[PDB]
Amino acid sequence: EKKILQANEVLEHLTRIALGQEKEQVLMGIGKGAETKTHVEVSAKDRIKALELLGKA
Amino acid sequence: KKILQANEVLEHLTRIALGQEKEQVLMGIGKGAETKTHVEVSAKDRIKALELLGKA
Amino acid sequence: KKILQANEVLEHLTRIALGQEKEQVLMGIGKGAETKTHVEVSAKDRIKALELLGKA
Amino acid sequence: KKILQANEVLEHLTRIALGQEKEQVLMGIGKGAETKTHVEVSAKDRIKALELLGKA
Amino acid sequence: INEKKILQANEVLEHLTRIALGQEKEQVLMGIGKGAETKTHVEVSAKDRIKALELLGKA
Amino acid sequence: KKILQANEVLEHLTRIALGQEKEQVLMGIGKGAETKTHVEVSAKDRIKALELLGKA
Amino acid sequence: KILQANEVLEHLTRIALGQEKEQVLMGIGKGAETKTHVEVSAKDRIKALELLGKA
Amino acid sequence: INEKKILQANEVLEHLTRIALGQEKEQVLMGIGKGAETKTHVEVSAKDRIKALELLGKA
Amino acid sequence: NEKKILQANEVLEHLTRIALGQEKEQVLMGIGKGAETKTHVEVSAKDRIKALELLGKA
Amino acid sequence: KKILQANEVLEHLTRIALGQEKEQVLMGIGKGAETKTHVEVSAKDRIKALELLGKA
Repeated sequence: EKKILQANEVLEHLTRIALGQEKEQVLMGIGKGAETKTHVEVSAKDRIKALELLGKA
Repeated sequence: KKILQANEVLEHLTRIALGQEKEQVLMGIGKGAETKTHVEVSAKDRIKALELLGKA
Repeated sequence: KKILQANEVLEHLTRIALGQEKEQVLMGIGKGAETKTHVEVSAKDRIKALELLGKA
Repeated sequence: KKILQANEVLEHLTRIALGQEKEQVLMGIGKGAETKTHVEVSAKDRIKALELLGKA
Repeated sequence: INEKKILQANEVLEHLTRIALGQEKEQVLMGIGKGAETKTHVEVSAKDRIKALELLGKA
Repeated sequence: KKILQANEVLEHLTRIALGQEKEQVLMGIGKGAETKTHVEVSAKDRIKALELLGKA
Repeated sequence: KILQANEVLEHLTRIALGQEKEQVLMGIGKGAETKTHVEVSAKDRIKALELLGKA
Repeated sequence: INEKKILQANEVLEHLTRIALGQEKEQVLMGIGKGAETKTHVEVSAKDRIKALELLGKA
Repeated sequence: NEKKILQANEVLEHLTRIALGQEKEQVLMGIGKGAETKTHVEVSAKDRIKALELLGKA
Repeated sequence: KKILQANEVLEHLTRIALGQEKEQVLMGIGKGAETKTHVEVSAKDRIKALELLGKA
């Protein structure tokens, strides 16, 4: 569906990030230079940006 | 030729923000050799898309 | 569908500032292999939280 | 000598934003050796294009 | 209702002071060999201490 | 001698934007050894040239 | 408990004068590292000079 | 090589122009194998050319 | 420790030393197989230019 | 205990802009060993010097 997020919906997604509920996909080494995809928790720097945006709203 | 309109810009930003998009990056396959693969758009990029959608 | 209220933003920033949070990172385990682990949030990120708390 | 006009700039940013453009990068093929290859334009760059498109 | 902790203005300054006075550490990954790492704590860096000092100067 | 004037600036940015230019980069040839080679101008740099062309 | 303006300037001065150190990781071979102290960098000392000049 | 020369306005723009037109190079370190490096010259990068162009447009 | 505060004039004298190429900074230098030693190197151009920028504004 | 005069700032900036200055860097000589060497000041730094001279 063609969807445009409205203001409250932006804040709901930002809230999930801030609360530590989201992950992101990165490459992880598995030996000798080979890598696999994996998910990690979203980093503090990103959570803080989400909080900073929430606090401005 | 296509110029994306203001609403079209917000729709693409939304796809990104909602985690529906990928980007192509290089992944190690061993001994320095790499291959092209797709990964999810990173949180930092999603947060940028959210930030712009909040300014809409 | 939660939206963090003003107080709740500051409470979260406080947890970070006070050194109570961690972040998940990749740590080398030899010859290119890595494992996920948690490390304390960095001083740079804590100081940003402190700066935000000082403005509030 | 050509100068890209207003509408032309937006046409080019649109191709980028839509995921239709590539860039040439260096990819490993083993033991330090690299080859030139094309990859999709990254999400960060698409986001910049979408931002510029949204502000015109 | 349980009122969770929000750091107060004086307390932000007290934490920044600890940092600026060189009394704080952060956890980093340190190399131990062959691509392997271990966790250790290091003194907060001069760059971070200067950011703290700057914020203290303005407060 | 030559000072580029405003239109000449826009002509050069136009070449960059249209993907007609290259830059010289160091490419790996094995075991740390490198060679000077040329690759297309990157999307980030093309987008900067587009941004500048749109502001004119 | 809280550094006041003058103590801030004293601390920035120490840094600007090249009297301060910071802890960093130094290689000791084969990927291993040890913690050591190094003089605070020129970039940092210049930031401190900049803040001192605006005092 | 006069050590006390000061560039005039038009000489600044002449120098930026040489950069923009791809006439200049910079000295960088290039790998020659097993960690050994040599000094070499490369063309000025597109990023630096674009900054020179931007400056010329701001004149 | 022996406390001191730099005055406006001392700020400029120390920037001038940097800008004139008279100062050094400590860095780590490789000595082989990943091992490093401390060494002193001249202050970099980028840092001398920032000093010159500040001196120019004063 | 010199303080650079305004003209002396510009003279120094001019040396850099004209390609006459060098900076000291570390250069690999093999197996991880490095040596101090001098290289020309980079284009990015020459361009900054140019920008500052242009504002004078």
